[PDB]
Amino acid sequence: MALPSGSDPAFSQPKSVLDAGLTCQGASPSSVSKPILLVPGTGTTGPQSFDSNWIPLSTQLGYTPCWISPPPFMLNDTQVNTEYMVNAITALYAGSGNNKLPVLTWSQGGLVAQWGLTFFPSIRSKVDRLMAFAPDYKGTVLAVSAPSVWQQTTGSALTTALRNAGGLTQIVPTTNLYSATDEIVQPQVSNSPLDSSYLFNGKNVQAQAVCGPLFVIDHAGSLTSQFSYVVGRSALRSTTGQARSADYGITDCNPLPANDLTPEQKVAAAALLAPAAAAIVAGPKQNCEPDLMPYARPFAVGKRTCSGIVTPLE
Repeated sequence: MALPSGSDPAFSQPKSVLDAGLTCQGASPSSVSKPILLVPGTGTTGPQSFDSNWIPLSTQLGYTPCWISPPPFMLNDTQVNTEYMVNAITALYAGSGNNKLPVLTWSQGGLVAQWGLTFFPSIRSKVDRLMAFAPDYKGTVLAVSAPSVWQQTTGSALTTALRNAGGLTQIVPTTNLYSATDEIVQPQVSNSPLDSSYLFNGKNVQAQAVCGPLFVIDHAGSLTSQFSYVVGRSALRSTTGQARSADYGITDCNPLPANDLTPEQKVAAAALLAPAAAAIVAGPKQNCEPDLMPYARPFAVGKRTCSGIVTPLE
């Protein structure tokens, strides 16, 4: 149960700017059948995260894939990245005739989704389910860095605020698929609430818990693998809004890119991380964590951000 209530916080960005960050495949968000919102990882645009995987895969499952691309490559303040997602849900809910829609994410995208659900009450009734691949709700433990990299560092003011506002418990029916061998997000090894991808009451699927302790998929493989596809398909189709254990097993433990992808898509899916690392190298960097927006500050009093130590808010 998330703590924030009442009106949504204001957006810092103009609506036209937020709208500009949203695209659907062969459709307008104003008029779309069975949309799915895809939220990308750090260092990528929507197409860079999903062209080689969930865009074609969700299409083949009968959805219209839509995505956001917060600039620059999800490297700015995670709070701003979230504005794009919240606006997108508002748009896609209305544009599909006031019908709930699923949200599917990679990496930071899951944190963004959960942040949005925690602090923007209006979208809680508009998101049908969340399917998060390698999310980093507790950040990661792995001299200037990107704004959103600060925020995704374990111990950050942002992850502190998410936790203290109730965001480590699922808000909509949620499936989290992740890997103990994740080379970007740790800790992920315990198959328990210690894991960064874990949400209380969520369907938390550590790949090694199903496939065995020596099964290996990395941060990108968590999104792209055939195993990941089978879990994702289950979560999307399920009447409970969560993946079901009966829908997948040891025979689905294929670590290679999803079977239904074209050879070209498979190659691109395998190389998913490279453009992200390049964007991070070349992107904005600073020596402090971005300030929390007013709505989040009450939940991280005592933490230090760029402007200083967060104090109680009247």
